[PDB]
Amino acid sequence: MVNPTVFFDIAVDGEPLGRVSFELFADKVPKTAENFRALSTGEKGFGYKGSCFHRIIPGFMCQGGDFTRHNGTGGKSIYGEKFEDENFILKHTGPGILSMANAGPNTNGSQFFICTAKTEWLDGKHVVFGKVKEGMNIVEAMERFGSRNGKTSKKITIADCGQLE
Repeated sequence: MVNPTVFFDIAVDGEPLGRVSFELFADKVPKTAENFRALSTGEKGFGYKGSCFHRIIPGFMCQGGDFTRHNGTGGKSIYGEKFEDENFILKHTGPGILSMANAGPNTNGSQFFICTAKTEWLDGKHVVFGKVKEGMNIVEAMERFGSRNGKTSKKITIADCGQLE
């Protein structure tokens, strides 16, 4: 079979780091993947090519993007507040793993966190539905510009994103 893939042009203060995609196992997590996909693809109806990153922990994991009604013109998980617990067929077995961190329990939303290291401490604490497709070098660069707490000096944002296949 074949799963959908989407890229995410990671920028740093205006300077694009390069290319960073993730292989979303829509086959195992279509309900969760369809979300990040429908958005990145734009089929969602509007999406949001930009987002913002201000929580990168070099040693545990990073952050994705959130938007609803904190700054304005927010959105959602292309299905209301969020969905329900789907499954964990893909347990964090190493770095470059994608998941959801919108809240945890029945809250896949779209607040993933680039797993920069097998997060076993979580143990089925979320829902995994992706994995660094290509350009891992980019994920390694960000870890260098991250603080051991969350915040960071540089501003990481998404310039462009869409389906690859």
